[PDB]
Amino acid sequence: DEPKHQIPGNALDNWAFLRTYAKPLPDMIHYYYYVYLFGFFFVYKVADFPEYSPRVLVMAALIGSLFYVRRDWVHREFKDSP
Amino acid sequence: AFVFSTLPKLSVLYLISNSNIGSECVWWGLISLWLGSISQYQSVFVRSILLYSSVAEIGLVLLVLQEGFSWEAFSWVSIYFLSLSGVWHANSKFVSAISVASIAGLPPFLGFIGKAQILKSLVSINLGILIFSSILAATISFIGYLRLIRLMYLVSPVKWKNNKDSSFINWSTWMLTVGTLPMVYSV
Amino acid sequence: MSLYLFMLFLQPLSLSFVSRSFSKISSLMMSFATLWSAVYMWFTSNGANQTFYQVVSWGSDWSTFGVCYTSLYISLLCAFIFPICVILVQGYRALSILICIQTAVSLSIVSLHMLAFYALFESSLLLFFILIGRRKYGSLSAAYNISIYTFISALGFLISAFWLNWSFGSVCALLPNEEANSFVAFGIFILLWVKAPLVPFHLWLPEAHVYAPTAGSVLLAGVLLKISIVGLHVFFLPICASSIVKAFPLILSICLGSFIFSSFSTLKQIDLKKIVAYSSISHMAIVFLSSATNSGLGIQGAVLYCIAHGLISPGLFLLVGILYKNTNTKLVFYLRGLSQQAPVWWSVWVFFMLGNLAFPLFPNFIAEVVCLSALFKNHELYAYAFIFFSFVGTVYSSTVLGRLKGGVSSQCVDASRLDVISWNPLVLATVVTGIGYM
Amino acid sequence: SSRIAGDTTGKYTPNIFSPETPMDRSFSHVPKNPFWEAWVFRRDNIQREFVWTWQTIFDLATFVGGLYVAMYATASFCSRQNDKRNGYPERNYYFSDSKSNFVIPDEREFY
Amino acid sequence: NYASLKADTSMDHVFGDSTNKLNYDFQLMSSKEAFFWNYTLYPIVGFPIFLYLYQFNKLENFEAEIAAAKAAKAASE
Amino acid sequence: TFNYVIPYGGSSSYTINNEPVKAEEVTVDFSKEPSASSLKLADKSDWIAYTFNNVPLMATVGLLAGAHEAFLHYERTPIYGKRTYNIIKKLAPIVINKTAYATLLGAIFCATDALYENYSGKKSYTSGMVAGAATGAVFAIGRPLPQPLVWPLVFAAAPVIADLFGEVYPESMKSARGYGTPYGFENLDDAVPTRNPIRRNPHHY
Amino acid sequence: AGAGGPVKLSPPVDKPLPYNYDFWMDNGIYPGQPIYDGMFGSMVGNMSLEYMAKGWLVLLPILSAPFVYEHCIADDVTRNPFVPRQYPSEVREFLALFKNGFVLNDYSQPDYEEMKRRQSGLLTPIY
Amino acid sequence: ASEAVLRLPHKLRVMRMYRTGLKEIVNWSYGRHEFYPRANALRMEFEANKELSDREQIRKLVLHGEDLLARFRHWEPTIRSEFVGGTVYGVWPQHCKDVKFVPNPAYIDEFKQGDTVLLY
Ligand SMILES: CCCCCCCCCCCCCCCCCC(=O)OC[C@H](COP(=O)([O-])OCC(O)COP(=O)([O-])OC[C@@H](COC(=O)CCCCCCCCCCCCCCCCC)OC(=O)CCCCCCCCCCCCCCCCC)OC(=O)CCCCCCCCCCCCCCCCC
Ligand SMILES: CCCCCCCCCCCCCCCCCC(=O)OC[C@H](COP(=O)([O-])OCC(O)COP(=O)([O-])OC[C@@H](COC(=O)CCCCCCCCCCCCCCCCC)OC(=O)CCCCCCCCCCCCCCCCC)OC(=O)CCCCCCCCCCCCCCCCC
Ligand SMILES: CCCCCCCCCCCCCCCCCC(=O)OC[C@H](COP(=O)([O-])OCC(O)COP(=O)([O-])OC[C@@H](COC(=O)CCCCCCCCCCCCCCCCC)OC(=O)CCCCCCCCCCCCCCCCC)OC(=O)CCCCCCCCCCCCCCCCC
Ligand SMILES: CCCCCCCCCCCCCCCCCC(=O)O[C@@H](COC(=O)CCCCCCCCCCCCCCC)COP(=O)(O)OCC[N+](C)(C)C
Ligand SMILES: CCCCCCCCCCCCCCCCCCCC(=O)O[C@H](COC(=O)CCCCCCCCCCCCCC)COP(=O)(O)OCCN
Ligand SMILES: CCCCCCCCCCCCCCCCCCCC(=O)O[C@H](COC(=O)CCCCCCCCCCCCCC)COP(=O)(O)OCCN
Ligand SMILES: CCCCCCCCCCCCCCCCCCCC(=O)O[C@H](COC(=O)CCCCCCCCCCCCCC)COP(=O)(O)OCCN
Repeated sequence: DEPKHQIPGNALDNWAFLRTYAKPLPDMIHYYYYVYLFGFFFVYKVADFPEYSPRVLVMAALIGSLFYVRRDWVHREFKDSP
Repeated sequence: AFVFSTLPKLSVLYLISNSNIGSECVWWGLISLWLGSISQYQSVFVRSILLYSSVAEIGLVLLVLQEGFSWEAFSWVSIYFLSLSGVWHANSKFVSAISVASIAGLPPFLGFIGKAQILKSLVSINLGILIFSSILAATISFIGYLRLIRLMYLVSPVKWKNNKDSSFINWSTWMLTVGTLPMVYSV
Repeated sequence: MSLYLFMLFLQPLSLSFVSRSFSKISSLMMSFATLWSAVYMWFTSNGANQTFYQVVSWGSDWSTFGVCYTSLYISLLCAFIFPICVILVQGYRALSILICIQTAVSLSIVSLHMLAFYALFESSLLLFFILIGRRKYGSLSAAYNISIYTFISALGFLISAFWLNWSFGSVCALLPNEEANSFVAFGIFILLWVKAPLVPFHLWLPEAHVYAPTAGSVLLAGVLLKISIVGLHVFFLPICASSIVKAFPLILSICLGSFIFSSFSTLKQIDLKKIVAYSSISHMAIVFLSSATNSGLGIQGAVLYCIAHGLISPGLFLLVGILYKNTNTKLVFYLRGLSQQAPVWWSVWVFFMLGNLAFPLFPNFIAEVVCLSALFKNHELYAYAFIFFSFVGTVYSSTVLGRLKGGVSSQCVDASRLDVISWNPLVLATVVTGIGYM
Repeated sequence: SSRIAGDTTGKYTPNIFSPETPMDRSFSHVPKNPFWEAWVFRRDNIQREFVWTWQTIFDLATFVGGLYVAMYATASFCSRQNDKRNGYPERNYYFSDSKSNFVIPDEREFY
Repeated sequence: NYASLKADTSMDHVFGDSTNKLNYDFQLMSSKEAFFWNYTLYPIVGFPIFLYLYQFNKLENFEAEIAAAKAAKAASE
Repeated sequence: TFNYVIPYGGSSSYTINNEPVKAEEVTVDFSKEPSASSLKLADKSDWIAYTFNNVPLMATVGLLAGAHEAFLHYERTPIYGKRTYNIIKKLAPIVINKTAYATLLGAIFCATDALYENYSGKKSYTSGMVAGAATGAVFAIGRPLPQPLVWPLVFAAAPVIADLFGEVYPESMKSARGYGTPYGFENLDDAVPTRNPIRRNPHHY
Repeated sequence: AGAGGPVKLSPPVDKPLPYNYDFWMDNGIYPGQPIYDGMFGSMVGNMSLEYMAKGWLVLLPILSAPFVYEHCIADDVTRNPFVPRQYPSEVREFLALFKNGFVLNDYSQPDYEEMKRRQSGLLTPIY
Repeated sequence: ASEAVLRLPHKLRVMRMYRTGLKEIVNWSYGRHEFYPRANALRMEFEANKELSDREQIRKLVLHGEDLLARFRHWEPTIRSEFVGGTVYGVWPQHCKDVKFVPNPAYIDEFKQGDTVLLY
């Protein structure tokens, strides 16, 4: 026997939490189609955007990084309800 | 996957360089560099690590090619081809390790020369944001390549199929090791 | 110079052609031949050539190699300490990795091109990942730490080298160039900041040393930390002196903070290897500060102290390895009665620990005196700060010795004939340097 | 129950099948302790019990930042004194806002 | 394998029992107390720093007063 | 120096100056100057005007993030099953709230930056640090303990990173050429160009 | 008998160890001790730090009373009934140079003020 | 008074108080000659209150005597040298047998001694 790290939580509760990821999985093509379409239009529009200060650009990148939600996060928490 | 992730690129780079198809926007290469590096670090599957490495690098290469550095992109594509050949056509652990190291950019291998050409081009344009992003993203990518090295020699016993069809694979590994000193003039 | 470089290239080459059963004997003979070639290089180095004793080029700026005061001392130290590492390691795989690491390190010291320097020092990156992360006795965490820290620092150094090669047109040390840019200075500095452990970038070192084999730990502490001083003297001070003078209050703050925090952290350590590792981190601060003063007294003092550390730290790591082989423990709490049970191991341990505390008959004393004199030349307070806080090293060393010295033990754990043979060169070298043949 | 493994004459063989335990290097290993081993594990893996609390922030800032601030202030004072002592013009340090460009003294010049 | 956790009671009659235990809780000084003692002891340790600061301030103040008086004497005259 | 007797590096005379010599006989510039739009947006004189010019960026980023999250929710919902609830009513708050929060944070950052620069009267790093700190304070209003310290730091650091590598870096390293003779050292005998190299034409996309 | 005396062995650890167990020094003999005696556990003589401080508070004034008078209340003229040792001019001038000398307190001398300012010299080197 | 003393029954507590007081008489004395009168005085002090039956008064006496014996603890207890707390305790402790000595250590697999790098 050897010293081991203590695992927070009960075994069945952790397994139940892990089981909330086992949900119908959409195909990634649906997301990709929209991202490709809007991305092409976005690239066309970007050429006409006004020149922004580097500081403003960096701040916008920070805000976007903070506000980005990982696909797994929505997947785990999605509920088909009002 | 190997032949269509390398060969097609040369034609596009030639078209861009010769037909003056460059933009002032650096967002797309910066995005590719960061997305690719972070996605390479978070990817469980080894095919995804290799696929996202090409995204990151081709983003950086795109940034370098817009500024007129055609020679460096044509030398990079050739080194990248030789580096990717041995990792993709995996048969021997050693060949795959030398390939991963070359893609990573370790100095004893030809991959170092290829990465060096791009990094050297970046310092000439003198864009600070690109250089900072490049350093951090390269570190993140390096973690993924270390993961690949760990998987082969430090995780579990590895048994692979005996596909003894190393047409140009031995030559590519030799060209990666040996080629650094002849091509040192470029960088 | 040419003989030394040729022997260096032959040592990795020899392994490819050996019988796989004669590997250890051949490797030892090659290491001794490399030491003798280094002695020949010293013989063929005339003091009359004040700037560079010898410069050789093999067709390109990258293949420009040369020896100076710093380079000569570090190269002789590497050649002196490698045989010990060789005998301590068993197995063709281990020998191959160690010989490749040594060849890369020894070629880096004599390199005079920044890009070639980078190519040679960072070649030994995967080999350390594999060595520190070995199957049973290694830790993946330590390997990842050392590898990532090295990659990030060396990449910054590489970016600075690329800018210098673009702007000046050459990156060879022999061509006089000066730069006032702060971004480029920072790029070159960050490598030195990480390689020579300085707070807060010192975390990689202790993990690597603890989970490295004794040959690896001996090589790391003995010479790998010194590679920073070669980069400073050869690739930083000539070009970026203005930035070191501009940032001197910050440099001093970071170096003194490293010395203090490392000393305090050494007090909470229960593992012998971690104690030796944190002692090294504390000792590196004086060397870094002394060189940054850009004075004759400082550069000489820093190199001398580096040699003293490169003679005292391998000894402690060797004794710790011998003890661990005898007992399979590094916990100070389990090790007791070592005075009575190992009078011969204990004598050498006490001698080396006295050396680590910079006592007068040891090289550390002379080196410290010179470094403190250089600091006093800068400011009296600078010297006083370092001198006062040296007591913390005494507290931890005394506590360790006291815990090990006495108690009840039922195991006779003393060194064998092989273990005494391995430390005898280090003991003799320590004594000789201590008496003033620095 | 024990036998001498080592042979000085060089005719050393490992009797792996010997009923009697060889007196090899493993004979002198020290017996570990279940509680000491767990203490060692807890000491090394002390990052698990780290918690960000106001007391922790206070202690860190007061000792680490406080020492760093004191050290910077002392170094700045010593630099100012040396500049006054040497007779050099106020040097352009990194964070100092000085309308002077002086950094490295000219060796040829007499100050 | 592991060492025995059973104690030896051979000398318990001669040298006393081990029943009595330490009362220490094995915890360190309070954060408030530590701040006071660090900011008290460290200045004592750095006595040369304060001596240098004191003398330097006195010198600079004297020099400035000298310059001021010089200016005054050089204006009227 | 590569010796242990004298200090390394060198010293340059402050009295002696070297008259500037042109890099080439004729200088052709392929780098276009800043546009009038860039200068207009960069003008921080009137804080309200500055804020309203620069918020479109924050609004766009918030809209992209909200569209992303809304799409993720929409994709999972099943078309085949009829849903009692209205999907748009569920999804519209996501996008609106994300856009509003992003715009509010960017407005705070731009306003504080302009107000500090006006009050101080100087363009400085501190203005970015105080704008970032205020934005991070607003971000961490109700968050647990570590976040109040971490967000003001990360947000304050971001304008520092932007200033160092977007403004100071290029101006610092403007002189370096790479062709002909090294900027500082023109005495050395290196090939002298009649014209500067033009590696690319001025961009137009 | 100096050698071979019986000793009691410290019992083997049998419970989870405290995090700061490194503060205890145990060599295997029964009476283990703190790293610094008096840091914790029994205090010698049952005297706390507060008791020692109160003692020092009672003692300090009585001890300092002789020194404070001569050093502060007394003056050079009134400290002693005689002047410092008289020396020939050549000897005296050299002796006056020493800051830690005893000839600097000669009030009778016409160089008293300079000598007194010399005695109260510089705190730290000016250069 | 310590916890171990407090748990003790009344009779054992008074016996302990007498014992400790006698030891402290010894510690504070300058010679054996002083001990005898002081020990007789201590005996008389305990004998005087031995017949008290009022529990409250007995508790007061015990508590006061314990406070006196706590304050008057000597800095230097007079302990025999060979016992715990003594100068010669542990000077040269008797070695136990069954010591594990490895004979001819360097000659056990002499050529292959060293550390190996195992890989997958
Ligand atoms: C209606 C359709 C719905 C779509 C809506 C719009 C459709 C698209 C239209 C136009 C699209 C073009 C532009 C959109 C963004 C470009 C990306 C893209 O399109 O790739 C395809 C992408 C999917 O590609 P994929 O390969 O399948 O997915 C790969 C991932 O692994 C995906 O796997 P994952 O999601 O599970 O993993 C995510 C992972 C992926 O990683 C990334 O997202 C990498 C991106 C990092 C930065 C990107 C470059 C930034 C440069 C921007 C350039 C402009 C500014 C110029 C200067 C800035 C200098 C940096 O990141 C994370 O783990 C989450 C953290 C988020 C960023 C991490 C960085 C944190 C730093 C903050 C520090 C604070 C922490 C301190 C405290 C920490 C305590 C220790 O599609 C999208 O995501 C589009 C959604 C649009 C939302 C973007 C939000 C803001 C957009 C602009 C802000 C710029 C930052 C980018 C943030 C996130 C972008 C992904
Ligand atoms: C024997 C003499 C060879 C010496 C010189 C060669 C030139 C004479 C060619 C003579 C043939 C020898 C082949 C050697 C070179 C191949 C070039 C070539 O052939 O065309 C060039 C030549 C004229 O083009 P050019 O000299 O390049 O100059 C044009 C402008 O200057 C514009 O072109 P540019 O691009 O060169 O412009 C200058 C360029 C500056 O460009 C350069 O500096 C080039 C640097 C040279 C690098 C060499 C490596 C390239 C890899 C290709 C390997 C050769 C494969 C051979 C293929 C053809 C086989 C004959 O500046 C730039 O910035 C552009 C970027 C250039 C790319 C960047 C260079 C990096 C390359 C990748 C290196 C990375 C390292 C990877 C691994 C390295 C490990 C050590 O064309 C010809 O003379 C006629 C072509 C005829 C070929 C086949 C026809 C004969 C048979 C007819 C019927 C066939 C069917 C029957 C089959 C019969 C057998 C069964
Ligand atoms: C002319 C008259 C004749 C006189 C002679 C003159 C000729 C001159 C040279 C001729 C000598 C023969 C060359 C040897 C070729 C094969 C060597 C080899 O396979 O290594 C392992 C091999 C041991 O074989 P093994 O024990 O039987 O088992 C290997 C099994 O095949 C697989 O075992 P595994 O799956 O268990 O793998 C475990 C692996 C653990 O996994 C790893 O660690 C993977 C790490 C990736 C690579 C390591 C990155 C760092 C390497 C740094 C380079 C070392 C030198 C440092 C100096 C700095 C240079 C900038 O550990 C190792 O394999 C050994 C660790 C250290 C060796 C790494 C060094 C080899 C680098 C590349 C080898 C060349 C292959 C070319 C292929 C040609 C056609 C296919 O050979 C050795 O004895 C040690 C390496 C000797 C290195 C000398 C090779 C030169 C490379 C230096 C680059 C400089 C440019 C080249 C110019 C050279 C002079 C012109
Ligand atoms: C200056 C040079 C440096 C720059 C680099 C670029 C220039 C290239 C210079 C040298 C190129 C050498 C390329 C090396 C290829 C290695 C040879 C090869 O691949 O042979 C294959 C060939 O396989 C085939 O498919 C053969 C089909 C065609 C055979 C060759 C075609 C020849 C056509 C004519 C080529 C002449 C060029 C025409 C005019 C230039 C055999 O391998 P396998 O049998 O499939 O498996 C090997 C198994 N094992 C090793 C494990 C034992
Ligand atoms: C906060 C304490 C500072 C921490 C550092 C402590 C000690 C480091 C000293 C290293 C010695 C040489 C390095 C030169 C400068 C580095 C840091 C000096 C302090 C500093 O940041 O000064 C800044 C200027 O430096 C710059 O503009 C460059 C800053 C470094 C860039 C950061 C990352 C660069 C990596 C680039 C990789 C290679 C690029 C090569 C092209 C701004 O000071 P100021 O003069 O504006 O005063 C205005 C204040 N009122
Ligand atoms: C969140 C992170 C941080 C939060 C918590 C930070 C709290 C720390 C604040 C106080 C820390 C110590 C105080 C040092 C700075 C005090 C104020 C700085 C301003 C300053 O430079 O004044 C100088 C302070 O004296 C000096 O030159 C230094 C005197 C103190 C140094 C000695 C005290 C301890 C000694 C221990 C060793 C450390 C130094 C070893 C070398 C004297 O003014 P000036 O005449 O220079 O004029 C220069 C124009 N302002
Ligand atoms: C990689 C750099 C990122 C910074 C890392 C710092 C640690 C992160 C913690 C977050 C804290 C936010 C960032 C603060 C860093 C700035 C340093 C503060 C010094 C300061 O306040 O002076 C300013 C100038 O410094 C400056 O703004 C220029 C100093 C450049 C920053 C330090 C450069 C080297 C740091 C790298 C150390 C290790 C790298 C690993 C991260 C004011 O100047 P002013 O002109 O406004 O004067 C005032 C007239 N109103």
